[PDB]
Amino acid sequence: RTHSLRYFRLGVSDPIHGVPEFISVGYVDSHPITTYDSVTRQKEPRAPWMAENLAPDHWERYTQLLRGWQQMFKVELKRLQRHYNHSGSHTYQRMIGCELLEDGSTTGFLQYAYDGQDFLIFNKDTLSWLAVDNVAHTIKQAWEANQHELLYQKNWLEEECIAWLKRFLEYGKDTLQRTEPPLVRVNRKETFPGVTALFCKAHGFYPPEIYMTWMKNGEEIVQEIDYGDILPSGDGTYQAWASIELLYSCHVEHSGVHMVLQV
Amino acid sequence: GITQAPTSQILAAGRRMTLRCTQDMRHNAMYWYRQDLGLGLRLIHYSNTAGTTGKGEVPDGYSVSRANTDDFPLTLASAVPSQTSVYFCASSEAGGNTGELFFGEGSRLTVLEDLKNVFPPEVAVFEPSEAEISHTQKATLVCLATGFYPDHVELSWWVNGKEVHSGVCTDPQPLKEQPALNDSRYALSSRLRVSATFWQNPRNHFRCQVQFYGLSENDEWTQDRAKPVTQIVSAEAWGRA
Amino acid sequence: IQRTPKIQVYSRHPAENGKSNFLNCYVSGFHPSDIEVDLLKNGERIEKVEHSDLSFSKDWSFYLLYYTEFTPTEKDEYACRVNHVTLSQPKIVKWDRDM
Amino acid sequence: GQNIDQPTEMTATEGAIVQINCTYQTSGFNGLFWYQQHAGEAPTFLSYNVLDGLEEKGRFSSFLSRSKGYSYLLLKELQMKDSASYLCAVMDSNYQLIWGAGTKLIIKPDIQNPDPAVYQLRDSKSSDKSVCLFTDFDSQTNVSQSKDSDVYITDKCVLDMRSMDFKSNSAVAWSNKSDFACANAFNNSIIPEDTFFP
Repeated sequence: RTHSLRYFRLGVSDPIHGVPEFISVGYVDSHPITTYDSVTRQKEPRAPWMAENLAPDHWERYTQLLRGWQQMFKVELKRLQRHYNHSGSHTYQRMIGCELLEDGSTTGFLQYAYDGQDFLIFNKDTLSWLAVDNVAHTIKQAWEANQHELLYQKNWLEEECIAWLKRFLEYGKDTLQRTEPPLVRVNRKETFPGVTALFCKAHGFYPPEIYMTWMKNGEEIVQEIDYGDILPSGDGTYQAWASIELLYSCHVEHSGVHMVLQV
Repeated sequence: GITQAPTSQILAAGRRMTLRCTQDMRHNAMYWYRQDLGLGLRLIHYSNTAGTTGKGEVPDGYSVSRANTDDFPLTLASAVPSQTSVYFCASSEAGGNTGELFFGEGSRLTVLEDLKNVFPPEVAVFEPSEAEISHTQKATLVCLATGFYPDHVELSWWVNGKEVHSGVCTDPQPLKEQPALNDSRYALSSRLRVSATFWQNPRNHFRCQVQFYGLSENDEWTQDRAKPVTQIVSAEAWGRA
Repeated sequence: IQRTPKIQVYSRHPAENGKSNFLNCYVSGFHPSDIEVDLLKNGERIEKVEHSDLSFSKDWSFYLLYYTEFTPTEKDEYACRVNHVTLSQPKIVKWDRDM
Repeated sequence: GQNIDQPTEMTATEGAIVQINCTYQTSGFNGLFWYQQHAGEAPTFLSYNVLDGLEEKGRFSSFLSRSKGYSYLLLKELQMKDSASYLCAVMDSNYQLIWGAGTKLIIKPDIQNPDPAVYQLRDSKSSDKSVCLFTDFDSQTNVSQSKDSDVYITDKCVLDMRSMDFKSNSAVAWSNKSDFACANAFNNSIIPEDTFFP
């Protein structure tokens, strides 16, 4: 199926007494794999299959790198605030990563945000930065003048990131590549007099990606469907639902298996 | 941009030594390497930013600190002869990306159990062969620097009180006067070639200058022969007809 | 632009009075990152509560899961109390007993 | 483990072209650097490659093939000043540099008018000291090392008399042995037949 690896950074200027100034967390798919912040000042594993398969040297090396990245992030956020003439607490964020799709193709992405909004977005295919405004445009011109760094980022997204992901996928395969099929039921109830709500509910499934819809016999999708979020149930599995009201049938697809419930 | 000090030092085994390194380019990452014959640069310690340091490939016997962005001192608490090496400090705007390294000069350190094998060179100048002059209308002078230890000298030529570079070739490395000995002393040769007529002008003064890097004045000396301090040793010749 | 937290309260398994279960509070889509979450039973704070580390979404917002083991009854009311800079006072979100 | 390999030494002729190879075996790859280091000097940055291709900077080009795991540094129109060591360095999966042991590039001058000879020089100051100068031979001549531990032979050295556009090879030999003469001095070397002995 589709898998992804990504690393986030978050920088907060003038943080409250409890909030750290800098946090970095990595993910494989929906699973945290690594964590670092300005208080621990240590990069640590966040999944046992990460801890068990990477030697201490890995954590020690990336700890040193993160301590450097933390300082840069603080300085970059200060410069951004100055450009915008902003005072008080603001945020700066980075996301880098890649996906390996089932069909074999890959994606890579590298993006920055300021105060939780898109700021700069890297296009690895064109080797250029998209800027949302003139401040980002200022930063863009600096970065685009550095040809080697752009090439390095492209190479990391397309080759290194993908190799890390495959490696991590193998480490956590018993978790990441398992399948737990959904438990699906359809509930019926007259709500407001004259209107019967139909809920198609799924739970107990992994991976979280699931497709759910309602169809009217025979096969036409209709029409004002309400979708429930895919939510973690706490035991590593997920739950979700879709509802309509009024021959209907709920259709569920999960991990290559299709399910139909006639109402 | 980036500077190292001292660039030469001889040290008795067991003594404490600190190599200084400063850069004013506001680089966040700094590195200490040792370079040894036959090997690639080997990282000793590094620092990606102020307030942290990390161990390289050969950290034992060395330590570092990084309180400040500008400085990255390398300390040998108790130096050992195998820490005889050339030490290079380098910086980079950021660690781990495409930004290149900028290297200091850097520092030749010799660690000896016994300072008594330290010897300044003797220097002599050998006048052009009249057979060469006759055969080629050119005149080659030869400078020999001999008997020195360790092997750190800098040879230059001075004509009429000004350094010259044209017509000069100096051996890149000294040779061992006693090839089988671990502590062989060294010899170095150089040549300065001029036109016959220039050599034949008796008012032309030729000087071979050899800078020796030896003991400092904190180093202890008790022997009879003169303390083998850092010094210049020269020999000279005048043009003849 | 600050984004107030979406707050969803739900059991791990379909709920039934008198059957052991887990009460979840999923707090998501908020920005900036500072946030306070508590699970309540009849308006009083529950002390044995698990929670995930702060998590990052691709749309730059953040999310968190709080949970505790519980046995639902008809009498007991459960809820999730959240505070965030977008809120003047802490928001108390009641568990629907449904599902 | 991880490995970066480059030849110890290369020799090419002035005016010509040389290609210095660097092959690498690493877990991952984040780029390859070339540095130049003149003898007794600090290394200086020349080039960086991370994607496939050839990048030109003056007479120097640096090539990378990621699938074949090698780079080369290409020097065109060689000059004597290009004599130096060239260091290859690869950034691995954890962004650490792994350094090759370096390639010493030796460059043979083009000798227009060879006039091989062995001259005797005497000390300007006293005292029966004498040095032997083997000079003006063509660059294909190699100077072999001394067989006697009290006899010293220098490697060949190229001097450049700039104003006269004249370069020449030479090597020096000396000794304090009683039987040392300049006629024997370079006996362990294959010296040209027409070498002039005064």
